[PDB]
Amino acid sequence: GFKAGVKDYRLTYYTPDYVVRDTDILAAFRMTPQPGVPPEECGAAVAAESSTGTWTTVWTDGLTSLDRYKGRCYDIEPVPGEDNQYIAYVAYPIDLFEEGSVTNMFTSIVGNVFGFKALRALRLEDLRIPPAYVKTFVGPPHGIQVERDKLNKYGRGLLGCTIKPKLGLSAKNYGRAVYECLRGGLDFTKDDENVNSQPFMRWRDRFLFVAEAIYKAQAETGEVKGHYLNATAGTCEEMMKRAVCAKELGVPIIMHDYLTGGFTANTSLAIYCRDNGLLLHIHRAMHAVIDRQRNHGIHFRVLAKALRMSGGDHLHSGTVVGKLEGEREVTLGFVDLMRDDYVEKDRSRGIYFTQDWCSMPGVMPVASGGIHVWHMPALVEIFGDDACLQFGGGTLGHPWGNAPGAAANRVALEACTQARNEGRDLAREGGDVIRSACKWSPELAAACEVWKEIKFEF
Amino acid sequence: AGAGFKAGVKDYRLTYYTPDYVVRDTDILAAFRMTPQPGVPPEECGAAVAAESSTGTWTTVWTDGLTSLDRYKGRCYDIEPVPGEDNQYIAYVAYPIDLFEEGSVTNMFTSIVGNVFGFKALRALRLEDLRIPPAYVKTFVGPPHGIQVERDKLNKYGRGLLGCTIKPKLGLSAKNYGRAVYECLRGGLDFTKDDENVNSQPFMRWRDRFLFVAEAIYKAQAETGEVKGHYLNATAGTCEEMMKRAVCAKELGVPIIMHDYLTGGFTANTSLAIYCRDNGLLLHIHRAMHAVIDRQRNHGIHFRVLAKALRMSGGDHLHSGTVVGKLEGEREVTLGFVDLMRDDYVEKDRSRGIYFTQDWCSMPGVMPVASGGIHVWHMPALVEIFGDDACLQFGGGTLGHPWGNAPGAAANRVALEACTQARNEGRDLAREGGDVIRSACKWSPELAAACEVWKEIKFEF
Amino acid sequence: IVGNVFGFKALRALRLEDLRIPPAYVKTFVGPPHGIQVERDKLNKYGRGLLGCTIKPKLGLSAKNYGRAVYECLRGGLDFTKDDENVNSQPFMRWRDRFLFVAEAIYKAQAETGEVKGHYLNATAGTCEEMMKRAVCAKELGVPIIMHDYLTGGFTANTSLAIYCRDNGLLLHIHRAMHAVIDRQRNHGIHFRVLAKALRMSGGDHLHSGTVVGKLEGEREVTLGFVDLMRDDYVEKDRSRGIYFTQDWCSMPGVMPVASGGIHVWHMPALVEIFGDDACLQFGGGTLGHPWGNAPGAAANRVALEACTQARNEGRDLAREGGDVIRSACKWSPELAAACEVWKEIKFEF
Amino acid sequence: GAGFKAGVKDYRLTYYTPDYVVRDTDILAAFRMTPQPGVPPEECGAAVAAESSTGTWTTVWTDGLTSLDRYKGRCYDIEPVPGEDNQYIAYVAYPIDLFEEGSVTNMFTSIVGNVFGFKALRALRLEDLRIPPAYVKTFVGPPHGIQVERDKLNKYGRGLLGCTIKPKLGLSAKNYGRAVYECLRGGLDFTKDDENVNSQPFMRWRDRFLFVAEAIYKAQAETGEVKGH
Amino acid sequence: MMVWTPVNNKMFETFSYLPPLTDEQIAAQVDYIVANGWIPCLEFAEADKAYVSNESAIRFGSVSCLYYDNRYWTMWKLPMFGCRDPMQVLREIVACTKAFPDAYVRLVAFDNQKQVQIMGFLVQRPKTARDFQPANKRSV
Amino acid sequence: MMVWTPVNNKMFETFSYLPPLTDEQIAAQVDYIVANGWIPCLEFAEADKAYVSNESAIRFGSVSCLYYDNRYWTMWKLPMFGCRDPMQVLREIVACTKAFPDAYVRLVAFDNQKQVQIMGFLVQRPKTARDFQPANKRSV
Ligand SMILES: O=C(O)[C@@](O)(COP(=O)(O)O)[C@H](O)[C@H](O)COP(=O)(O)O
Ligand SMILES: O=C(O)[C@@](O)(COP(=O)(O)O)[C@H](O)[C@H](O)COP(=O)(O)O
Ligand SMILES: O=C(O)[C@@](O)(COP(=O)(O)O)[C@H](O)[C@H](O)COP(=O)(O)O
Ligand SMILES: [Mg+2]
Ligand SMILES: [Mg+2]
Ligand SMILES: [Mg+2]
Ligand SMILES: [Mg+2]
Repeated sequence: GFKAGVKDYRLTYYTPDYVVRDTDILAAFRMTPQPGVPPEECGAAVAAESSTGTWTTVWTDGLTSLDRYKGRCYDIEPVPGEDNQYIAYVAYPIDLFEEGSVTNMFTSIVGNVFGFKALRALRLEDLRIPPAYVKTFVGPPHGIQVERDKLNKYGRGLLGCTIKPKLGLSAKNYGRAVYECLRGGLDFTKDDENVNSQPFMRWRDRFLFVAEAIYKAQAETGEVKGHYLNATAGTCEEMMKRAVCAKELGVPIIMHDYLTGGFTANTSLAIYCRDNGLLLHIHRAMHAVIDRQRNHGIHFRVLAKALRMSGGDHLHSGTVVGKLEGEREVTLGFVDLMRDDYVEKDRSRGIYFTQDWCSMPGVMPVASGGIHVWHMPALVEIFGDDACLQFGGGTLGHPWGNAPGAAANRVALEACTQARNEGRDLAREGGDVIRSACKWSPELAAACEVWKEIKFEF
Repeated sequence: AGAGFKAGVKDYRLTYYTPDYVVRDTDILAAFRMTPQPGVPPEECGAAVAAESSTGTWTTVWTDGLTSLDRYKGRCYDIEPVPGEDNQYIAYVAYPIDLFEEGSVTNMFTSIVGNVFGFKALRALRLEDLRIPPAYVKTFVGPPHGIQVERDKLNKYGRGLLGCTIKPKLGLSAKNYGRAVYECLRGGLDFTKDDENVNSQPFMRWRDRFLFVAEAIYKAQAETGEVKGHYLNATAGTCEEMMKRAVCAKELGVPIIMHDYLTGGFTANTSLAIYCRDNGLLLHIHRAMHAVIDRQRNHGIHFRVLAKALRMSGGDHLHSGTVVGKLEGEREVTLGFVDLMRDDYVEKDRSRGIYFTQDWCSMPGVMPVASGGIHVWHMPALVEIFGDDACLQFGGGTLGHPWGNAPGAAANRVALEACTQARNEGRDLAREGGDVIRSACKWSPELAAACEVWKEIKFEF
Repeated sequence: IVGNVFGFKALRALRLEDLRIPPAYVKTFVGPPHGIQVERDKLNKYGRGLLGCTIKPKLGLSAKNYGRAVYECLRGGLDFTKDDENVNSQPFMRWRDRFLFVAEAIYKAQAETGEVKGHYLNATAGTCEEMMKRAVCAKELGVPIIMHDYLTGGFTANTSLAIYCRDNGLLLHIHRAMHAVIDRQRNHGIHFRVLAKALRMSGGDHLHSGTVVGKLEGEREVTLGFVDLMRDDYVEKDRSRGIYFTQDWCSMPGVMPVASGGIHVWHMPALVEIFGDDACLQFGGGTLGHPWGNAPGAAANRVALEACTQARNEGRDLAREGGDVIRSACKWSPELAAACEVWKEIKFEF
Repeated sequence: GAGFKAGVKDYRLTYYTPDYVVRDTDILAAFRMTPQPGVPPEECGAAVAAESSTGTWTTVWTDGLTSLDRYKGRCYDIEPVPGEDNQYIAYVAYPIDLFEEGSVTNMFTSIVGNVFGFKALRALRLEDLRIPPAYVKTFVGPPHGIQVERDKLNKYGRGLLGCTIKPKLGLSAKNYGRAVYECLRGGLDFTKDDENVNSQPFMRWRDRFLFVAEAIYKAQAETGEVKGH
Repeated sequence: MMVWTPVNNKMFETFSYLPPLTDEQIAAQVDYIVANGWIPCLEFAEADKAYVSNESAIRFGSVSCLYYDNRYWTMWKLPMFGCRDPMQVLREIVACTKAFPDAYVRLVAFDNQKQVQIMGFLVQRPKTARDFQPANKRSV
Repeated sequence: MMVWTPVNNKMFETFSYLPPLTDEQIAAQVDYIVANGWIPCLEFAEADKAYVSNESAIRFGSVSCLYYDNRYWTMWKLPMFGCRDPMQVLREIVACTKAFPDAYVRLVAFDNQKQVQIMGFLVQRPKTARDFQPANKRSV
């Protein structure tokens, strides 16, 4: 029967004896209750208010089968070295979610719960996306293999470069800088994440000149070249206009800021990229607002799984060693989550669930941000061949210009690949490989000279 | 003699810290709550933020000379220490208008909150406020309708509006959904709504819902003789889907749809607002996922920023929090950002978290929506906080009523109408609050059954 | 014809006074979407001038208030109300909001009076796409009539709109905003009769003709001339009226002159005398300025016009017995009396 | 006080405000005014400001429903003209709210719409407008602009040279193209249709476009310089 | 458990869910109106044109979103601008109900700053009206 | 400050920015190939069909994104499946260069799990080739 009034969430939404089903979506929350709110009740509030429940008892419950549809808190670990912090485990039935919609999944799982008075802080650490939900997504337009096949590039990392200054350059100069970087041996150049269309440089003007640079560098080097033209925009109609123009120009690759753009715009663009054979570079602008702190937010591995589903060929992974934060073990873990078909549970890496991507193509990690030639071996060691490494300042900051800057980085990367291949251990003989190469290459030598002292440790 | 290209790293503070800078009327201003790493001078940390959110990278690039860094650079122009805080500062950055794409919230966020939050050189960063100058404001279409036009379209004046999220969140069939909707609406609620996560699912496909809800809206409206609405959700995985659903809503003649602007995203959202402007649909904005960003004091973006953002992107309603309900919301800050949402001109007021005078230059106001764990007892507090221009929502507080939805609705409508009369009569709601409610329970059987069930229920910790 | 020559160093001033548009050129134009006869047939209105009214203040009113004012004017007995020429889409009132509320006002007033009602919704806009967007909405709403500022909008946009109106059966009211910049001075510019021939060719169902007696300039003889040029099929050369050429319109429909701006009930007989039945007379201030509000204001003007028409028909000479006809009617109609009282002293002579 | 008072009054009462501090967002107009004899400059200036903004000739009741203060055009300064008996420069300030974003058409409609035809003045001339940044930002503005143009054309460090084909009217498409090719290959950057060359019986537009296109490309191949028409 | 009735329980916006206003509760609202500087106004409609309907939408395409007939009522004289006299408003309510004894009549107030109607409640229901319920018979 | 030359400085993907591979550096790569279980294979192309171009895009509409001619080279024999003998691979390189002295020839290796070419570098440039630069004359 229907009994009006408030009662405890734990009565209905805490079910520690529940056997998870192969099709359930599973969330791992890092819960921090208010003093005097029992862990079980907090976990059940989260399970409730991200699924079927509200604050007082509703009669309409009887019309449906709450058993079928309810979110279920089904396990609680306490956190070692922590007084008031738990890992709550929630299972959500598959029926709860719109097929193919990341936006819907996030709306349920992170929609309201983070704001509850009954808790101090919440953090989503991982999701288990089951195969039967993964199959409902178009996913990445291409994926690493296909991208490599399209570009005709194998057996090494790819090299990119953000044009600098971020804002301020005219279209003409933008293309000029692009041509010089590309012809020196970089595979890619990119619009800076916030380069969209502005008074100093309108997008279509940039797209034209960039196309021209790409073609000049390609004819000159005889290697396939690309520049990630930014499709990020105010409205979907503008985003699409820009993608279409990129297509019309024959250029191989565009980029999008999936978080400031949004999942709905992003999925739209991924689908357009699938349908027209465009490579899609994803920039994670704004992630650190959400994923930086340990106590509260969503961890990046979840934002990465989410992007894999929505759709992207590249996703920025962080550098570990460069100017932006990124701890090593956790990074190696979410890179595996980005790239691999099957990733076994491994708590030492922050991986709370076995994730089976059931053949969804992998996304290529992009390591970018305050990295220069000295970092090369460390980067090649962390990421392997299937990564893109980007040098913005690292290229346009070289004393002899872009072409030399590019050459430098290309040589540094090739040297480390040869060394790795020849058997040399890159984690140890790192510095040695670089040094040998500087004594050999004038352009590399000028680069090593200028950034020798520069490190990012705190 | 000169200023040429010098390769290599230098400090950011040399170029990006300019405490002698006079801010221009057209600059976008940001107020960051910076928390540097130990041994990183505040001046350097602030200049880093200004740099890497505008024109600068980590080493010196030669291309700078091709352009005028003076004209385009972001500028940290002031630093306040935070009282009662060892290592916490407010850094003020000014960004030239040229840095930004006209009409694009997405672009503004990409510059200002794109990368900086993830810097090794800082422990935490929180964006507390932005000053959106008139000249940037005027580039946005902004809200489809705004408070005045909404009230005119709906023909509703002189009181708050009453809404209600159908429950359970998920699990109800389309036919049952409309059933509940009809019963809530006939009892005296103005609006009902899809739950933010009610989109299209195996248990209920969106077009089925839209059809049955339309029928509920029209039955209730013919029965009560008052204009009725139900925010059908257009949040979707793709823009094309999102549009399909908006179009269907229009095609049904229903007055109002809703979008989850942060989970859907700003690009998708601005698109929808433009569609709503073009077709006369009211757009209700749900702020699903805001708390992931705005909950903590040390890190993130404060909601008042996410609210200015939604006002620019476009919305007719935005969820503002309850203060007294189940989800966090401090009173003074809430009064502040509600002013930011509603008013044309809001003077700086630090007691309220408003770091900047915001002149909205005639951009319509967004209606605050207070929802989540509120019931009849909260009514006077709510009317006292928000005034007439708000919309109050009772999900549980309606479908949780012992007599069902129509009685539930009736209760809440009486509760609100009583406080409004009292307020108008001169009675001070902050004090005589409980009295007004009590008078009305002994008067209305439905309200009474409601008061009885949620009398003990409060949210304090 | 007026492209470069006006700027020649070799002359001090130039003025285009008239053009002779030959039939073989005239036949290449779609011309007015409907014309006087068809308009009258569509509206079902015969045997008197039409009565219009610009909502005031020009700018500043909300959509809801705009519709409110419109309903009150229309139900009092005015045939038409209109957006002010500069009412387009602005922060205080967005166009679609206005169109919807005005549509509602039009339909309420129509059901209440049992007479066909209209409001010239303004389609003037920044770009053709916007102009069209607005026309389409008006059509979609079933409203009978829209307006365009042909000179500030421009001929190219205007002809586009006229063709749209022809294709969808919308009446097109043309406002001549900006004409005085071009046609005011005697020594230099283009005379209005030329700008009127032009509009007739580009397309319009109504064109503002001036009042002669109201707040804006307009000499009587010249006005009678260009009104003939607007309405008639064949107009013989007549230099006394500034008509330099015999103009044969070869069946191109006629444009209805609209007399508007600073006129009130005392002007009624002069107006009926100048224009005859085939004109539209407009009272902005003359309606919203009435002491009892819009409905009474409207009623006043409607009575004033109906009285003069009856008088004219009964044989009375309006040029002489003018003041008499009005006076008889004030002593008869309370609403008209209140109107006559307020604007009795008000004249425009310099 | 301040209720509805039917009847005509002076414009100066509401629309002449010489103590007004212009806002950074107001559009400002500078009119060269020439009032009819015996019409005070202050009243003629306010008439212009009124009838280009919110005001009509008699008082309307609907004013009360809105805030005239917020919306009204204001005459806020009058200079007399040196060497002129009956000529003044009137300064009008319009609030930004008066104007449609992005619409030059709407701007001219307000500012120069009706006032030039007032009986109460002999002559009027608009000499200047102050377009405030917050209004300017609502326009798409020029498609490219000088810098971008130069960059597109790859032409730097000198004036550009154009040429209007002649005779204005009368030339066939094929002759048009011929003349175009000869002018471009000589070293002119641009040639052009005469302003009144559109599409006529002697030369239909699509014909011209095709031949001109050919002339452009021949001249461009021959000279190695970028060419336009 | 009481049941809220569907027949014929037609409401009238603000305050129609409370008990009908006493001549003094009406006067209290008028004090609040004049207290705040707002413009008072009276509107009226006959028995038909009182409720929201959509018979003009027969002339429409797909553009009938937020279009309803009978939003607009008929204005009683003019709104009372700067008329700061509570007495005189109550007198106009009387003059109006007297001239239209069979009409619906409502009092409304405009704020001219926000430019919006700021309050509005019913003052006279016609006597013939059979489509409303007294405050106690709304649930059986 | 040295300038990187645009004439004729054509490259060749992986390792072409290093100094040309010694017979033993080549052998070291082949060890890496066999050590990892990857499938080795040889591809070749004549002087024209060696570089990426787009002369078949004359037949296309707006669909020439990520389409370039001469990605495909001609397979030498077949890929050497389960052939775990580094000696035999080097012999095949010799067999192939001998059969096509004027061709570009490259060694490639396939991973069959990921189903992708997992490495690739050039082993023979034709003698007539005038469009490359020795490692020291790339910058002047
Ligand atoms: O704007 C920048 O800083 C970059 O262009 C790097 O420039 P530099 O190479 O010159 O440092 C990238 O956007 C950041 O890497 C973003 O960080 P992340 O990849 O972590 O999202
Ligand atoms: O899902 C919910 O909980 C609600 O439907 C309220 O339901 P109840 O009224 O039954 O509690 C709303 O979405 C919340 O108000 C969101 O919070 P906020 O407004 O702060 O964004
Ligand atoms: O803006 C105005 O002044 C009017 O609305 C008249 O208002 P009132 O009736 O209140 O005077 C008209 O646009 C003028 O008639 C234009 O002049 P013309 O017809 O010469 O082009
Ligand atoms: Mg960047
Ligand atoms: Mg909800
Ligand atoms: Mg006008
Ligand atoms: Mg010419």
